[PDB]
Amino acid sequence: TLSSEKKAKKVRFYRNGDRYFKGIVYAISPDRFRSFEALLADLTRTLSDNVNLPQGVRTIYTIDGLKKISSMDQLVEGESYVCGSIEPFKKLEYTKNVNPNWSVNV
Repeated sequence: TLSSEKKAKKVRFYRNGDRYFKGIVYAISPDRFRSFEALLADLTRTLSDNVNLPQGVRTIYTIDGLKKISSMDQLVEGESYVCGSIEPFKKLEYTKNVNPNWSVNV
């Protein structure tokens, strides 16, 4: 630590079309991910594999699939988002049975 996790914005990212992966928590702050393109690049590093988002993360959706994120301030503390690549948004119950404590005790 150089800064507290309690002061960082924690959000959870899922993979479009992937029902079984239950997401990854990212801490976003003035010292962490300072740019949108650094966030997308890291999401590719962590989430993109040979069968999941293989071309790379291109899009971040709200959990309903109805909005594509364009700025970091649209990411809301404790909310969940879905990373997409080439296939359109797939509506799954991504957050089902995922306990919210990842956003509380950090």
